[PDB]
Amino acid sequence: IVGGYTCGANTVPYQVSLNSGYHFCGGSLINSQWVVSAAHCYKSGIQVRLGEDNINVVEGNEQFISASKSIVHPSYNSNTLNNDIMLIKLKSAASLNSRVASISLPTSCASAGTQCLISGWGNTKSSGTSYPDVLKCLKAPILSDSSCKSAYPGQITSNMFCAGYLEGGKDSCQGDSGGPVVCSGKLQGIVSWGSGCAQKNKPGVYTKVCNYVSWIKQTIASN
Ligand SMILES: [Ca+2]
Repeated sequence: IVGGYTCGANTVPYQVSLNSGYHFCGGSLINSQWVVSAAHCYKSGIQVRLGEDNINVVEGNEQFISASKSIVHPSYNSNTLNNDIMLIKLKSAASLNSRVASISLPTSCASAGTQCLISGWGNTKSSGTSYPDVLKCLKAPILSDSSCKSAYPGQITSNMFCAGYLEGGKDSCQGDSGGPVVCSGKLQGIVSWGSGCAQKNKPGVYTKVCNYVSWIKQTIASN
């Protein structure tokens, strides 16, 4: 997260870290046994880490749970990042408490202008590299369709939305991929892609979660 703030310990209790020897992506806990992330974050041998603030220090509220299976959306296109969504099932159920909690799926898509909360452990610089140890947060609005499509001509599908600031300086970045975009207390987006980070006229592009609720509910009810 570029140009954001320190969230504060366990004030984002649905945020997970995906670890394969090292943190590589975020995710969102949607119930005791399931995590939503980005399909582009797929790899085998994922450990999910819940209740994290400093990802480099055990502070005592963490739960480290292996993934039993991963289900990439059947229409995910890694060239276009269309349908950049994946479900990860935990080998055992998380203990839900004040520091580890699930986020609701949306019943409705969110409106342009809505301020959303985006979080993660990704890069904090738009030029150069500096990764944080503690969870960073950003408030950003959902941009209109027309300004999204103008920023990324011929690249935005109906399964994508833009959020952030056209002036630049504030954005998600790599290492944030897979993490949550929460608007009015519902998971509305997944950190997916963008051209650089926090660049002028190049806002973040997010997977539009409200398009996938049936698929999520179907898949979880059968796996
Ligand atoms: Ca920790």
